[PDB]
This record gives sequence, structure tokens and C-alpha cells, in this order.
Amino acid sequence: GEFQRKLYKELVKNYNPDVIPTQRDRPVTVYFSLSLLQIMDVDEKNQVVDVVFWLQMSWTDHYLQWNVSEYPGVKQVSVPISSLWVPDLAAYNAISKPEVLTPQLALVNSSGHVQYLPSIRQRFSCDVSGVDTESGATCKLKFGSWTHHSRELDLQMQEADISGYIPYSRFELVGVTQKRSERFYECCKEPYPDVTFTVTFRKKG
Amino acid sequence: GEFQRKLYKELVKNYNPDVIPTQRDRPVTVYFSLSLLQIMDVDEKNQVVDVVFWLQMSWTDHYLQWNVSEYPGVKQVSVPISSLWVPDLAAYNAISKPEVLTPQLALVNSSGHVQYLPSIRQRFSCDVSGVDTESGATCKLKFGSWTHHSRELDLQMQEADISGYIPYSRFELVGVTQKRSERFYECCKEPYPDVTFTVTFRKKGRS
Amino acid sequence: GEFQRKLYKELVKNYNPDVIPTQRDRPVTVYFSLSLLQIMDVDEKNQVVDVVFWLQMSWTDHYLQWNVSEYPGVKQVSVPISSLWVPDLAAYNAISKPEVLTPQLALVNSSGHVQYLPSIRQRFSCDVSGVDTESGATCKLKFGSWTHHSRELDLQMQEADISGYIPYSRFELVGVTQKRSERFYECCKEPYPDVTFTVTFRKKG
Amino acid sequence: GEFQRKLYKELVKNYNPDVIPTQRDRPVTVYFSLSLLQIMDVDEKNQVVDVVFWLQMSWTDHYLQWNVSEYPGVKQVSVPISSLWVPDLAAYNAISKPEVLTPQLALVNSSGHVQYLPSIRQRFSCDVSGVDTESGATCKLKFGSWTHHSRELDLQMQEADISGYIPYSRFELVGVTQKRSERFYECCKEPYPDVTFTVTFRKKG
Amino acid sequence: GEFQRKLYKELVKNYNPDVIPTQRDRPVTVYFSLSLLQIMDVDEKNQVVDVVFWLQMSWTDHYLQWNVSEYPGVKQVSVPISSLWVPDLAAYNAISKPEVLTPQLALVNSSGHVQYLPSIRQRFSCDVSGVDTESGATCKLKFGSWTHHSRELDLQMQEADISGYIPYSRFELVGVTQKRSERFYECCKEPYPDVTFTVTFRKKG
Ligand SMILES: CN1[C@@H](CC(=O)c2ccccc2)CCC[C@H]1C[C@H](O)c1ccccc1
Ligand SMILES: CN1[C@@H](CC(=O)c2ccccc2)CCC[C@H]1C[C@H](O)c1ccccc1
Ligand SMILES: CN1[C@@H](CC(=O)c2ccccc2)CCC[C@H]1C[C@H](O)c1ccccc1
Ligand SMILES: CN1[C@@H](CC(=O)c2ccccc2)CCC[C@H]1C[C@H](O)c1ccccc1
Ligand SMILES: CN1[C@@H](CC(=O)c2ccccc2)CCC[C@H]1C[C@H](O)c1ccccc1
Ligand SMILES: O=C1C[C@@H](CCc2ccccc2)CN1
Ligand SMILES: O=C1C[C@@H](CCc2ccccc2)CN1
Ligand SMILES: O=C1C[C@@H](CCc2ccccc2)CN1
Ligand SMILES: O=C1C[C@@H](CCc2ccccc2)CN1
Ligand SMILES: O=C1C[C@@H](CCc2ccccc2)CN1
Repeated sequence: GEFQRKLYKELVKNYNPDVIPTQRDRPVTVYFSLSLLQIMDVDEKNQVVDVVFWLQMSWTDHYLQWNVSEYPGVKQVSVPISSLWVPDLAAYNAISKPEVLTPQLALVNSSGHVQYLPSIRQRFSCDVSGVDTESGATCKLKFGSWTHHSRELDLQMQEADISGYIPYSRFELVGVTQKRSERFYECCKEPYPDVTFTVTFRKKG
Repeated sequence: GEFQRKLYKELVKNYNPDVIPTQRDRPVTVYFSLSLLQIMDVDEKNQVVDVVFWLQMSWTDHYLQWNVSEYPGVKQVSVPISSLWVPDLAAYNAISKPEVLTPQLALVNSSGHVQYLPSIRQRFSCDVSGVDTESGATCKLKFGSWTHHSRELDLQMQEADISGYIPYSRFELVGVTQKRSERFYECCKEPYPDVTFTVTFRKKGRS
Repeated sequence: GEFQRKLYKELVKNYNPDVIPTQRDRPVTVYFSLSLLQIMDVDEKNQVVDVVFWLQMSWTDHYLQWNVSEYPGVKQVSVPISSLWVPDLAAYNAISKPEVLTPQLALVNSSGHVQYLPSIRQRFSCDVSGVDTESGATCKLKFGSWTHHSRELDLQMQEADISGYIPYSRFELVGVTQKRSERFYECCKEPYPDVTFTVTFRKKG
Repeated sequence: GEFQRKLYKELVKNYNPDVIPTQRDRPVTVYFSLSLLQIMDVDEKNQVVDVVFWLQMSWTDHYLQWNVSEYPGVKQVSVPISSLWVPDLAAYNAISKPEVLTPQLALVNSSGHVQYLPSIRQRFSCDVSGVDTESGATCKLKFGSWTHHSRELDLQMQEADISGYIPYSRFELVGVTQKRSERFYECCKEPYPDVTFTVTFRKKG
Repeated sequence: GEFQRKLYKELVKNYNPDVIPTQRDRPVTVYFSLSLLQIMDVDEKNQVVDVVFWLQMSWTDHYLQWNVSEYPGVKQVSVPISSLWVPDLAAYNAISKPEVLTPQLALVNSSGHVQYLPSIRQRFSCDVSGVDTESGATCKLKFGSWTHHSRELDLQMQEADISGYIPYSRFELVGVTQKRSERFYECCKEPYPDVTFTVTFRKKG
């Protein structure tokens, strides 16, 4: 409506989507979780797993807040992600670019909270040779910021989700785990956090 | 015409295609139907169906109206979708990005009714293991707004179409049903609607 | 060309490539030719034919005309098509997006006659089951405006043209017929013309 | 550096990369050569050859000159090709879009001489049926302007050799020729020049 | 943050990403190294190797420097590579475009030192006919500037890395060397440096 129209004019004014929305040297906290939907394929030769998954990501951008009293009815807006700052999360062991399956929009509410929930297909490097054993194969999907350390971008995970995994796949899901690590590199004194999702699966029968 | 050109210059003036055209607390009603054109392939190993279908979407955008008496002769205009708000409808169970096959333009008439009618190829997760049986395989093509709840974007469904299904495919179309649902999610305050097209089909040569 | 450079500055000024250049209730006539160059492949399982063809499309855009006396020497110019209104021609039974193989330019002369001549590869739905028989397979390649009716866009066809068919294909091009129809739809008062190119072909072996 | 920065501000001023930089009725002479690097594959069923080649293209853009003593040290610059007018050269018998393998930058020196030297992968229509015979298969890769005739764009060849042909492929070169022609087409009163690279090759062994 | 935002406004104002940041008598030194992460596939028929690798590239762009006291808290910023000058490094023997697997961002600090660390998947021409043998197959991945000679772009290599190579690939990484070379072409007075990465590998047994 007219109030959203006006809201967009205001927020866009000096907004720079290339600048991480830190304030007073405090990190932007980014919440992150992966829901595995489908294992599409495994390449036992080239050691690759092909997966479809749902990412849940959220963080606050203080430059995107407003008073609902100034914009009655407007509690949250749908925004193209290209028009706002987004975490530069990399899939560490991807061997293909992500194919984003869903509209590239984020949800923003009046306290500046952003929710971005893409469904994604992507291939990853993985030792899939256990895929026929009862042990099964174990694949790690590792994500983290490519250019921001812990003190700029504080990546945290939220509860994992398996309810969405399709039941009719030829791969059975035996276990999925999530953990947050902080790793140090010779380059820098600050750590870089990453969230790793560990999937254990096997062929049915 | 010269009047159509004047009309673009006005309909552009304060229009933001990123903003859903709700008015006065009222949701935008979006009518939606799918017509199955062809089942291109089934992947029995990976559980995927590859379909070409024609979507009919229409809604009213009250910011896109004009008096015909001011712009005489202009009953309607064809507008690239990137110049107007369009519903962020997503295929919930798709495993590939949609490939839009037709010009990305929408028809808009003087009372702001918009019609966007793309043809699309896309692949969906589906249990196709029964494709070789008499009862066939059943696939749910489930669509809904990715970000807009019911009270902003009121998704309604209109009468389907089977008449466009190509007769020479190796897949016999045994039926297509469509239903609108609406649920609450634990995440959010407002309910969300979706329209699901259920397609049952089998290989003509299954025996 | 200095005069050419001035002509571009001037022509752009009030030009809107989204506006069909009808004038005085008259439809824009669009001449449409298709020259089949090569049948790349047939998929007998999925019922698809993969073709390379040359489209010739011309029409007059009255907003693109100029006085040659004002721009001496400038009789025709070569212009990116993205800067011009172009007919929204759809391939009705295509199952892939068109791959345009040639520079995306159109010729425009001083009376505003545009010629756009892309070479295109594209896959179409087709019953190719008879391809190995003596009768061969028949594929219809159907095109028409997606959003403009007859009184706005008058699609006219030109000579059938088989001369570009490569002679070393494994497919023998029996013949190519063509027809224009004005189809009515329940939705609308006005008909929408389409041109259909019917291609009959068979394996040389 | 600083002089180069100042040069850009001047050069960009009225520059239109959509406008062929002719002058005084005279064409823009464009030199062209092709050096074949590798035949990647042949498709005997669909009659296609997949090649990687090196184009050497050069021409004079008279709007891109400057006095070197006005910009001391600046004798040539690397410019993205999207900023420049470039010849609208097409591969007449390509069946795929060209895949440019190298940075899209052209060298431009102070008298307006432009060199653009892309390495390209591309598939062409070709009768490759004789590939396993002694005489081999002969493919013609034909290039020319898509929209400019002889009197606007004077395409000339320069000599090339086969030095860059990779020696460890499964194909050997039996013959290579490269020639410029000037033909009339049914459409136009003006001749259009082309350059054709004719390669004859066969499977080793 | 507010100071990062003011920093972007300031830099953008005069920055030109098309100008190489040389100064009179000083080339831009560019540091370069390749870490092989995985050999995805070898094509023994067409002579291609498909590899995933991490490039580390750095250089100083004096135009990107700022005074830290004018921008307290801001020691470094993440910048989209498309906003800055980047070395035009080409893969000499690549037969496909690079597929960049990581966010296209570089780290820039207050001295104007730019670090760009992309993960890349790319296919190269290589004689892999020895891959099943004892001595294995040897591939040269050759990189260097496509258009800048030594006195403009001083390409230099740094310490290599094998640590990242995946231990579960079917290919056993035997040896890896890197060398910086300087080559003259008949065309040009000035030499063009390249860094070449030599990989020896074999199928596991
Ligand atoms: C990019 N790198 C850190 C920075 C850094 O290393 C670095 C910084 C500056 C100079 C040299 C190296 C930032 C956080 C991500 C990390 C990624 C890891 O390297 C990596 C690279 C390639 C494959 C897997 C993992
Ligand atoms: C996106 N989601 C609702 C929003 C929401 O969940 C949500 C919102 C905010 C926070 C956390 C979750 C809105 C309506 C669509 C629905 C989609 C479905 O989840 C879904 C997820 C993954 C694959 C298929 C379908
Ligand atoms: C799009 N349609 C006409 C418009 C219209 O139908 C229509 C208009 C408004 C409302 C509902 C339907 C315009 C001319 C093209 C025609 C196309 C055909 O439907 C069609 C759709 C999908 C595959 C093949 C053919
Ligand atoms: C494009 N065409 C000429 C232009 C022209 O014909 C033309 C001009 C104006 C109107 C109608 C046709 C210019 C020079 C190249 C020539 C190309 C060849 O036809 C051709 C067509 C299809 C595939 C391969 C080659
Ligand atoms: C582009 N070329 C040099 C310049 C130059 O040759 C050249 C310059 C001017 C005119 C003619 C040729 C610059 C440094 C890179 C070198 C590339 C090599 O040729 C080459 C070409 C094709 C595949 C692999 C390698
Ligand atoms: O804004 C975004 C997009 C989202 C994509 C996740 C991803 C990126 C690259 C490779 C794999 C997955 C992360 N943040
Ligand atoms: O925003 C849009 C895109 C257009 C296409 C419909 C679609 C989207 C996603 C998956 C399948 C189909 C409708 N509205
Ligand atoms: O401006 C244009 C492009 C031309 C393309 C024809 C086409 C469209 C869609 C599918 C296949 C071919 C039509 N008008
Ligand atoms: O500016 C340019 C691009 C270069 C590409 C040549 C080409 C085009 C189309 C198919 C094959 C090769 C020519 N001039
Ligand atoms: O311009 C660039 C791109 C970036 C990546 C290097 C590269 C280019 C082409 C093929 C492989 C790798 C460095 N500089």
C-alpha cells in the first residue's frame, strides 16, 4: 500500500547493501540452520553428493527499523535480497554454484530483523563410498563467512530440522548433526566461525 | 500510441514494483490455475518429474488504473513483469529453477486487472515409483507465496484445464485435481494459503 | 560518424521500447520468415525436436524515423535490440528457451523500418515417432504474439525458405509448409494471429 | 595511474559504443585471423565440431586517440570491451553461442588502434563423416559482420599459422586455409565480406 | 557501521575500477598462488582435466587507502570485486570459463592492500594419457596477465599448498611445483610474466 511505498523511499535513502550493519563495534549476529530435503544423487567415482536443502538465516539490520505508528499496518515487508546486506556465507566444500530454487526475497520487520529462507540445490565434495554399508556415508556441509571474522559477523546455529526430508528417496537418513566451530588462520588474529551440518545416509535395502 | 506513451509516463511516476498493492487493509486477491502441457520425463532413480505447464495468474493492482476518457483508445497495455509487482509464487516441492518459456509480459487493463500467463518447464520432487502400474504415479505440484501471508496475498484458485495436454507423449494423463489449503505455521503469526495440483499419470507402455 | 552519433542522442530522447508503435488505430504489421537450417537431434522417448533456424522479422516503428537531410549520409543504422520495441513473439510449443546464436542487433532505416534477423537454436515438443518411416515425422513450429491481438499486431508470413537446410544432416528435409490463422479465445473479443511452420523429415538411414 | 585516470574522463565524454566509428564515407577496416588451438570433439551423428580457437582482431577507432605528451607515459590502455564499439562479427555456421575463455579487455593505443584477442570455445555445424579416413573431414568456420556491409566495415584477414595447435590431441591437421571473400546476399545491394577458416583433420592412428 | 558507510561514499567518488593502480616507474605487484583442492575428472579421449582449486591473490591499490583516524574502528572492509580494479589473470590453457564457487568479495585494508581468495572449478587442456601409469600424468596450469606486461603488472608467486587436497579422491596427488617465468612475444618490447603450476597425479590402485 501507500504506507509501504513511503516506507521503501525512506529506508532506501542512504542504505548501502555492501556495508555490514555493525553498530558500536559489535558483531552482526547471524542465525543459521539447514534442513535437508532430498539427497538427489551420489557420485561414487568423483566423490560428490547432490543435495536439496532449506536454509534458515536471520540477523538484525538496525538500518532497516521503523515505528509501526509512523507506518500503520506495516509490520513486515518483503524485500529483494539484492537490495539489502546479506551474510557472505560460503559453502566450504561445494564443487558447484548454488542453485537457489525459491524467490530471492527476505522478510524484514519493524525492529530490523531480517529473515532469508532460500531452498537450494548444490553439489558438495564427500567420501560417499560407505553409501552401501550399514555404517553408511557421512557428508559434511560446511558453511561460514568468506570475508568476516567473529567480531564482525557472529555466526550462530539454531535447532536442526529433519521433518522436511522426503520419505520416498532411495537413500535413508540415519542421522544429521550440527555444530559451530571457530577456526584460526595464519593470516589473522581473529577467528572465523563456521557451521557444519553432518549427514549420515545409506541406500535402502 | 502517443496516449499509450503518456500513460506509461504516469503509471511509472510513483510506482514501486517491489511493493504488494494492498489497499486499505485489504489483501490482494490472486487467482491461480495450472494447465499441464507435457510430462517431459520421469527419473525413477532420483524421484523427479519434469513437466511443462501453463500458469494463469491474475490479480488487481489498484495503482495501475486510468480513465479511458483521458487516454482514448487505450483499453489495455502489455508491460514487462519487471516493471510491476507480481506475486512471489513458489513451487514448494521443485528441485530446479523454473524455466519461463514465454515473453515475460503481463496484460493490464484500465481498471488495474493484471494477467500474467507464463508457460514454464520445471522439475519437481515426486514419488514416481508407480508410473508403470495401473494406478500410476501421483505428483503434487504445490504452489504458494514465499513471503506473503493470507491477509496480504489471498491466493484463490480458478478452474483448471486438461485440454492442452499433448496427446503423443509416452505418459497417459489419468487425472488432475486442484485444491486450496491454508495453514498456520509455528514460526509465524498469520496463516498462509497454497494451491496444490495433483497429477496422476502412467506410462502408456507399462505392460 | 558524427551525424550518426547525434542521431542516437536524439532518437533515444522520448523513446519507450515498452510501447508498441501503433498509430491511428492501425496495427503494427510484422513480417515473419523462418528458414530451417538444421535438425540437430530428435528425442524419440520424450517427443522433442531440436532445431536451428533463421528468423527474419521486420516491421515499421514510426517513432524511429528521421530526416536524411538532417543527418546526411545516415541511411540505416545498426542498433542493439534491447533498445527497441520488439514483437513479443512466442514459440507456442517450445520446451526450451531460445538460444540466440547471432549478434543481438537490428537494422533500422530512416523511415523507421526495423529488420531483426536472429539465428536461433531451440527445442520443441513434437511427435517424432514416424522419423524412421518413409512418411517421416511432422513437426509444427508455432509462433505468435503472446499479449497483442490482431488489431494491434498483424503477423504476416513470407516465402517458405528451405535453401539454408544443411545437406549433410542425417535427416532428409522432405518439405516445409506454412499457415497463418487468427485464433479466437474465450477470454477476449479480439483474435490472436499465429504462424505455423510444418516440417516433415525422415532419417536418410 | 593518474594520467590514465585523466585520459578516461576525456575519452568517455561523448563516446557511444553502439556507433560504428566510421569517418569521411570510409569504412572501419577490421583485421581478423583465427588460430585453432584444439578440436575438442566431433559429433558424427549430429554433424558438429567443437573447437577452441584464438581470434586476433584489430581496428582503428578514431574517437579513441590522444596526445601522448598530454598524458606522459600512457601509450596504451586495457579497456573492457563493453565500453568500446566492437565489430558485430558472427560465426555463420555456429550452433552454439561463443564461450569466451579470456578476460574481455581490448588494448587501445594513442592513435586509436584497438586490439581484442579472445580465446573462444564454440561448436559449429560440420560434415565430420570423413574424420576416420585418410582424407579426413573438412570444416569451414565462416565469420563476418552480421549487419554491416563492405562500405561500413571493411573486413580483412591477416595471416595466421598453426603454431598454437596442441600436439597431444587425437586429431591431426591435414590441411588449413584461410581466405576472405565478398558475396552478395538476396537482401542487399551491397556486398558483405567474410573470412573463412577451412580446416581438414582426421583421427591419428 | 556509520564510518564504514562514510568510507564507501568517499572511495566511490573518485575511484575507477578500470584503471590499473600503477605509478610512474612502479608496476602493481600481484602475488599469486594456487592450492589444488580436487581433481574432479579426467577426460582421456579429449585430453581435459577438471579441477577445483583455491587461488590466493593480493596486490596494493593505493587509491583504496584511508586514514584510520578519519574512520576509527575500520581496519578492513569486504568489497565486491566488481567494484575494484582486479588483475586480468587468464588461464592460458583453460578450455572452459572459471566457475567461481565462493562469494565474489575481496578484503581491503587501510593501506589499500587487497586480498581476493576465490575457490574455482575450471577445465584445462592437458595430456592425461599417462594417468593410469606409474609416472602418472602431468598437467600445467598456466596463469598470467592477458594484456599487462611486467612493467605494469609485476606478477609474483608465493608459497604453495597441498594440505587442502582431499584424501578420498580417486586420483593420488604425486607432485606439485610452481614457477614464475617471464616471456617475450614478437609483438611487444616488454615481457609478460606467467606463473605456471605443474601437477603430477595418478589413478589410485
Ligand atoms: C578464506 N579463509 C580465511 C582467510 C584466509 O585464509 C586468508 C586471509 C588472508 C590471506 C591469506 C589467507 C577467511 C575465512 C574462510 C577461509 C577459507 C579457507 O581459507 C579455505 C580456503 C579454501 C578451501 C577451504 C577453506
Ligand atoms: C516459507 N514458509 C513460510 C515462512 C516460514 O516457514 C518461516 C518464516 C519465518 C521464520 C521461520 C520460518 C511462508 C510460506 C511458505 C513456507 C515454505 C515452507 O516452509 C517450505 C520450506 C522449505 C521447502 C518447502 C516449503
Ligand atoms: C495467451 N493466450 C492468449 C491469451 C489467453 O489465452 C488469455 C488471456 C486472458 C485470460 C486468460 C487467457 C493470447 C495469445 C496466446 C494464447 C496462448 C495460449 O493460451 C497457449 C498457452 C499455453 C500454451 C500454448 C498456448
Ligand atoms: C545476415 N545476412 C546479411 C543480412 C541479411 O541477410 C538481411 C538484411 C536485411 C534484410 C533481410 C536479410 C548480412 C551478412 C550476413 C548474412 C547472414 C546469412 O544471411 C546467414 C543467414 C542465416 C544463417 C547464416 C548466415
Ligand atoms: C595475449 N598474448 C600476449 C599479447 C599477444 O600475443 C599479442 C599482442 C598484440 C598483437 C598480437 C598478439 C599478452 C600476454 C598473453 C599472450 C597470450 C598468448 O598469445 C596466448 C594466446 C592464446 C592461447 C594461449 C596463449
Ligand atoms: O545471502 C545469502 C545467500 C545464501 C546462499 C547460501 C550458499 C551460498 C554459496 C554456496 C552455497 C550456499 C547465503 N547467504
Ligand atoms: O514471481 C513470480 C515468478 C513467476 C513464475 C512462477 C513460478 C515460480 C517458482 C516456481 C514455479 C513457478 C510467477 N510469479
Ligand atoms: O524480439 C524478438 C525475439 C524473437 C525471438 C523469437 C522466439 C521467441 C521465443 C521462443 C523462440 C523464438 C521474437 N521477437
Ligand atoms: O567483439 C567481438 C566479440 C568477438 C566474438 C566473435 C564471435 C561471435 C559469435 C560467434 C563466434 C565468434 C568478435 N568481436
Ligand atoms: O579478473 C580476474 C578473475 C580472477 C580469477 C582468476 C581466473 C580467471 C580466469 C580463469 C581462471 C582463474 C582473478 N582476476
